[PDB]
Amino acid sequence: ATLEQRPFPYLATEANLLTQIKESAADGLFKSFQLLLGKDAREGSVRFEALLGVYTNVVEFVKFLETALAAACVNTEFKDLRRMIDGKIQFKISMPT
Amino acid sequence: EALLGVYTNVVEFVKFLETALAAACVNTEFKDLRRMIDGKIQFKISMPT
Amino acid sequence: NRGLYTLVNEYSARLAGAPATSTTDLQYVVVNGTDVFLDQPCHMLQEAY
Repeated sequence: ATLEQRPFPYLATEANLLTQIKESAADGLFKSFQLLLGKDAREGSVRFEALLGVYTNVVEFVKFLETALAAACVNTEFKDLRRMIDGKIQFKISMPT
Repeated sequence: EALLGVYTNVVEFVKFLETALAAACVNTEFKDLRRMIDGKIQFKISMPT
Repeated sequence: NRGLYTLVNEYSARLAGAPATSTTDLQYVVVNGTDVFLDQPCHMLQEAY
């Protein structure tokens, strides 16, 4: 590999060699909750620190019935493929002269 | 995402009134040293016999 | 030598490799590399016309 030949080559230089420089204490989160040991901490007990991450949504694609590809295929939904082996269609053409 | 362990130091506070060095002292609240003649606070001594 | 996605994020901001001055008579070297607004593409494609 070495930075190339991979899915999503724009996120190459951002994800790979920038996070090696920065992530020395893992502090890109939003601190929300703390677990103070007891009613009164006195700054001596080990305080737990609860963090919050940042995740984006998966880029959604609406199913192809809104695409005009449905013209190319009549679509009968089918209930058991492990039960059908070899479906078939038979034509019978009478031919005048 | 995962957690952190906060460890802070605790140092015991110092107050000069609290330490018992103050028996070598008379600790008096005071306002103005700026109204004193130099080198001169007298006190009279009587040694009756 | 670096990959080109570094080279796009470097070309837009960094100064050149010892470029030439403007507004003065001879082509001087720039040493006050803080004011000249040149964007030379002779680097990246390595050319001479």
